Amino acid sequence: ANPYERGPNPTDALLEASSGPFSVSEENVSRFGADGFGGGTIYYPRENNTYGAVAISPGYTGTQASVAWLGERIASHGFVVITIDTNTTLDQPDSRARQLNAALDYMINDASSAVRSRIDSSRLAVMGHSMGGGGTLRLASQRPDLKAAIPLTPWHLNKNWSSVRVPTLIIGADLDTIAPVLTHARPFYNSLPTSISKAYLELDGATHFAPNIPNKIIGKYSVAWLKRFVDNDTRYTQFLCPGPRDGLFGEVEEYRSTCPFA
Ligand SMILES: [Ca+2]
Repeated sequence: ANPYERGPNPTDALLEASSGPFSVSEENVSRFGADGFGGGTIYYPRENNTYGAVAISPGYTGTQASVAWLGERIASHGFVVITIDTNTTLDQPDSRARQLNAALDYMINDASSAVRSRIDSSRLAVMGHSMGGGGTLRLASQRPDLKAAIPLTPWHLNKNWSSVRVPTLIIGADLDTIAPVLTHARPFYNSLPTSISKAYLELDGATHFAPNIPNKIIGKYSVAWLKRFVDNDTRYTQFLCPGPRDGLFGEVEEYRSTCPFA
């Protein structure tokens, strides 16, 4: 009885695959054409329906090519996704938060009818790598209307994210030297309220740049999080609770959550 469910019933193998079950088309946004951000690429499922919309920001000196694989993969599970370039490659996290917001507004208002016709504008999510993940936290902390937030190896000088009320999955990299989990990802997760839906997934043997190439674990749990909270799709709770295995032979260095989720 959930009107937001899309696609067949999930399995571990389906979420680890390099494509979800939807064929995908693309629409480009030029730098000049984009107000408030540096342009981007919108990926959308071809199959006629409305879907949640996601904006993804790269990090410092990063371009949309650094998150492109992940944007396309998420879209192939039934989402409209824009991977953005930023106004300049040196923009700081709080600027990237404004550009994430601009990108969502662009998809809803100024993209073509192929895109707008496929977006449920009431179901929006944000993601970002590094300073883009910092921008994800900042925007989520200002925007309780957002349905989900996924900071990937996030970087931010502010360590206190107690005002976030959005369901938030933080992915860290254990060997991160650029945004060390000791002083970024872990304090961020610890400052999120315990009353919200949240999770911390620390990749094993991973550098800061693990999100920038195809990664089955990042893909699987990013999609499961978006399905669970953008679509309210309880078929995906099984992957999040109790979640990935936490050690020898396991998927991840560590996993924490507020399971069970409301
Ligand atoms: Ca622009």
